[PDB]
Amino acid sequence: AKHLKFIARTVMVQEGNVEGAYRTLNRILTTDGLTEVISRRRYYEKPCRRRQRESYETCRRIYNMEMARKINFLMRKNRADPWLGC
Amino acid sequence: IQDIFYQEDQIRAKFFATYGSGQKAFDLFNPNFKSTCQRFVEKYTELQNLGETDEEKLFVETGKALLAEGIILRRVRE
Amino acid sequence: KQDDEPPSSAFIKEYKDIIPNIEKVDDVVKRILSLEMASRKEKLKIKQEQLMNKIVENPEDSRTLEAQIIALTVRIRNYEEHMQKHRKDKAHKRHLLMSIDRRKKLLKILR
Amino acid sequence: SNEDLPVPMENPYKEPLKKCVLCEKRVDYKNVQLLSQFISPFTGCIYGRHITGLCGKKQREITKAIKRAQKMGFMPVTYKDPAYLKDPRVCNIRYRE
Amino acid sequence: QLKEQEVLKLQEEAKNFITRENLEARIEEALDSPKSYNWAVTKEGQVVRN
Amino acid sequence: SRFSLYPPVPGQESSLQWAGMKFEDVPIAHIKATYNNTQIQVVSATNASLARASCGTEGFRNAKKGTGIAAQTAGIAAAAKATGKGVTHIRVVVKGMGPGRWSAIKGLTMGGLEVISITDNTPVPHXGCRPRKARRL
Amino acid sequence: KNVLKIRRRKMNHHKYRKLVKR
Amino acid sequence: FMEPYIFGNRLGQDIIDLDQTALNLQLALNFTAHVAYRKGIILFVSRNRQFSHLIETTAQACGEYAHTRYFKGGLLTNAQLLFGPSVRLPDLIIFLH
Amino acid sequence: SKNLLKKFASKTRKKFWYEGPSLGSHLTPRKKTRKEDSIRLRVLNGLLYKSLTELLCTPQVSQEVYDLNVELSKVSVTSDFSACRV
Amino acid sequence: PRYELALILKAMRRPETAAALKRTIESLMDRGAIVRNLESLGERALPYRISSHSQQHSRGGYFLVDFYAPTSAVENILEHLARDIDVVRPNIVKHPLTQEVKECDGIVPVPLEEKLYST
Amino acid sequence: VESFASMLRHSPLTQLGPAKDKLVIGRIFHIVEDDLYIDFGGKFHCVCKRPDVDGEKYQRGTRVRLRLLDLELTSRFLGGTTDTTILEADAVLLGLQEIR
RNA sequence: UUGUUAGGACCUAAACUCAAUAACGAAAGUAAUUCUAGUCAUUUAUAAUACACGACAGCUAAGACCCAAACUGGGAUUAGAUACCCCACUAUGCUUAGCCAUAAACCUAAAUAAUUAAUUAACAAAACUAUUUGCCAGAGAACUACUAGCCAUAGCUUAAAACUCAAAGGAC
Ligand code: FES
Ligand SMILES: [K+]
Ligand SMILES: [Mg+2]
Ligand SMILES: [Mg+2]
Ligand SMILES: [Mg+2]
Ligand SMILES: [Mg+2]
Ligand SMILES: [Mg+2]
Ligand SMILES: [Mg+2]
Ligand SMILES: [Mg+2]
Ligand SMILES: [Mg+2]
Repeated sequence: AKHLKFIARTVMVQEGNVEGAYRTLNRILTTDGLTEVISRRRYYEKPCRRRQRESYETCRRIYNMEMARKINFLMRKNRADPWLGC
Repeated sequence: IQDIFYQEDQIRAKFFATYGSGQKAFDLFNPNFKSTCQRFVEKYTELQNLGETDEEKLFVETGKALLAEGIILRRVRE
Repeated sequence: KQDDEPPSSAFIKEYKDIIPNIEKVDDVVKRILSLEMASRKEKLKIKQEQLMNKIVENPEDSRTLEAQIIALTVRIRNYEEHMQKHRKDKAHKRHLLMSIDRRKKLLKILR
Repeated sequence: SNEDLPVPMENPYKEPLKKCVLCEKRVDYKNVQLLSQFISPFTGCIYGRHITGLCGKKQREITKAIKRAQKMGFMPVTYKDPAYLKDPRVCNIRYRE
Repeated sequence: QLKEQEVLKLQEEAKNFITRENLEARIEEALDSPKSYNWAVTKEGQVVRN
Repeated sequence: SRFSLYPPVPGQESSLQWAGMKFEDVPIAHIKATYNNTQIQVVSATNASLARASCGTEGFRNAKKGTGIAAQTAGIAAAAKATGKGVTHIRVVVKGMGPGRWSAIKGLTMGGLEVISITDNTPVPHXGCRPRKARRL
Repeated sequence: KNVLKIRRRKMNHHKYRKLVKR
Repeated sequence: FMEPYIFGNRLGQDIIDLDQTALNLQLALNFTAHVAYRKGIILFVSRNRQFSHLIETTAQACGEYAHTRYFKGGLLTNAQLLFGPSVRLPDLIIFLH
Repeated sequence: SKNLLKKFASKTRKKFWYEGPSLGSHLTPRKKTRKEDSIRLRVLNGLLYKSLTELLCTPQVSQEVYDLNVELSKVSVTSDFSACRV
Repeated sequence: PRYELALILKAMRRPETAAALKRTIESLMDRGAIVRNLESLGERALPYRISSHSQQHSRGGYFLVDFYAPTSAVENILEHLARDIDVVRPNIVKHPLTQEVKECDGIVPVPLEEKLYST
Repeated sequence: VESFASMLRHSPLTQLGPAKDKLVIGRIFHIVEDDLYIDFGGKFHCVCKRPDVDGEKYQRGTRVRLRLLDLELTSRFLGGTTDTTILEADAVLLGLQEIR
């Protein structure tokens, strides 16, 4: 309100590609977390509910990132069989 | 389980930090291979037997001796 | 109140014995290192040292029961002044009552 | 007994610990040029330590300096200042098209 | 020794503190010379000053 | 020597013009996309109303008033009124995250207006008013 | 882990509160 | 249970004392000889596929037996079903792996 | 002393993680349904959704493809892991 | 203790700006302070529009005043500066230099088992 | 007779020190399509890809140059009691060794 | 009424990102910024009839009031709908004084110092020794009756028996 207008969350259209600019603006807001924040501010999440969700999402991100490491690690051995027939 | 660390490793650590690994490639199939670093540690030991007590003296003198031998030592900070 | 309150012109405990040795120091420098430009915590380090000299036989030792009792008397009087302005501070009210009880326990062991 | 037996010692080859890009540097609220390197250009939101790559101690130091600069009239809240848009990119985040 | 040095340093520094006598003169020297606390860093960690 | 997504910084001098006007002079299309009705208003850079439209004014009712095609029609209607008033380039400040958030921008393009930038002003409180309670279903 | 024992106490307290109200 | 036999840790890689190996290998080779001397059945067993052909070729040279393939559950505890009524089981099994 | 993550660490360990150093038969370049397969295919679909969006809206692929600015509806790999359907 | 003032002033001409800095620094002295240094940071555009004394401000002059004062004077100083009509926003903080950059030897990470299953 | 302790101290592998970013000579012993199995004198072989340049030169018995990274690829994972190993080494093939 | 305002007022209420962090505190609880005051040494465990605290809801008096919201009213749904959904609006959530003393106040883990092998009821959170206090002794009746204390009066703490049953209960 007291800041300057048209600097924040603003994207410029290139060569009249108004769909491409809108798709970029959405990735910016989604990446900064504004989309999720606005989604969850429609109704009130109770403090106990908020803490349960954040602890579950954190543990889900740990086990997912760890499972990615294990697949990537074990996918190096994924190659043509060298001892075919034995 | 004892960590296996010989006294040569103190010298070897300095050589890898200062010159890296010798441009000549290690041949681990030759049981009597002498690497550029192993020659540095053999000369560094010889000078220390004479009685030099300063590590700085032994490191810069050893570099000079190998230079006379003709070994190409590059002091690669990179 | 108590008989002794450190003067505003007194130096902090770090430089209490250092500035006297220095031959000449400016008035401004003396004021910066005085108790006027210091926190209340520094004024309490001077009160404790004064009491140790006037009571303890060996003021160099701070681990004796008599020294520990003096350390808790300065804190207790500090907590009481705190609680005279912050009448509804319950954390410091607990600090005050627990220090009083700690002093009583040490006085029992000393006796 | 045996001269060639190994000798107890600390690892000579032990590798150094990696430092953050702000290790042993002063983070000041008045240095808005450095603070702006850890916020979003469009929304001005502070990045997390998974994007900035900072350690916990510096992540807290940057967070406190940004909030102090914003609240005292040094840093804008809703966007990154356009002057600092050209500064080096140190954060693992891409936004363009 | 450390405390004596620290006291002596402050005494030397106190030579250049502001006072009522030199207030107006020190104000004009400050206005003439602006200061900047801004600097940036790189991925490597080098400080970049423009 | 490249296009900059970042809007021309206000107060400076730029080399970009649209029909002989600077970025600060292009009229603004304010789109409020809510979950029920999508409203659209176009104003001049001095904050003077030029066009107005919405799914309701077009004639949609109840759940139809909050569809993508309903906002598209509202955008085309706002364009036509603005085009008559003498508007060719608009700055689209899209508030709200409803169904006709994009469709309203697509209608404005179909109506003959040239969007040069898209801003988002969806209200995000920084700590604010307690939202209404969660619905049970 | 069921809540059956909690439900018996739940009904006793509910009925007792209504008896006191009467 | 292998720490008794480990000479040490050379920069993360455990080294096996070759003096204990020499003593243990002498006993194992000595036992394998008396069993072979008495005409006992010796079965080489491994599931490492790089050395499957080498181990089967070794057994054939010795005059003994090799099982380098998938081991069926009950091969030894339920031998009579899998092999026949009076099948003679191995008197010694050498586990290269 | 008190860890919020402990509440959900054991729940997310069976939903988002499996034990053992086994990679699926499908994951090779060249049956009975398993829970590990559901995990091994769920994480790949998320990584590819995250990673295949870092190519369409980034400049690596091409200049025309970068201009295309193609956002993705969904990514879904075949259970057999023969090919993908982006 | 040692406090750093962060004084944003109204955008004015040098004659009036110098008068504002003399009136301000004099007030610090009247509150028992010992001013150590005065720095200017230049006139610039404020990050947002600050409203002081029934006037909206978009530009101000940034100044720093390093000084010593008793702990009891901090509140009186900020109260006085807020009543001055040429002060957009006064902020007293403890001087940063009194706080010393800590020494770090690197980043030894926390294992993930400790993160999930913790003390 | 030399003792085991002496043999270990004077071993080429003990002289190598840390195996990260070291240069070593290997020998190709097994080839599967465009995958080269190279023995560089360690416990585990490495597996590299046939270079596009001079692909035909990389035949069995050909000695090459490598940049070691790890002698064994292993990693403990969340909830594991032991390190998972793929029984392989890590190296980057640099090219053929000059016979000279 | 609505949309816009780079217009004015307001300083009510609540503190995004940071936080993928795991800090502080006896617990309850605590994360917008600044400043002031402030946590610290009893060897250690072990305390009630004493003292000081104690989420939310609630009570008492004077204020506040953006938004939320028991109740209530209006609208839908339904066989009915004293509900779930929609709309409006109170008590109340806020401040200042005092009371009330209850939570699945639950890491469902008393505290402290050891040990990791001479040790799988199950599941959870590996096992286990010593020290001190508290507590337990089939289920229901029973967070009940009576008693005593209490700013509590439809209250809290303390807390039985008759009688009924042959089970109740925990894990897989
Ligand atoms: S790693 Fe040293 S301060 Fe961040
Ligand atoms: K609990
Ligand atoms: Mg009952
Ligand atoms: Mg009704
Ligand atoms: Mg009300
Ligand atoms: Mg209770
Ligand atoms: Mg709790
Ligand atoms: Mg009760
Ligand atoms: Mg009762
Ligand atoms: Mg009673």
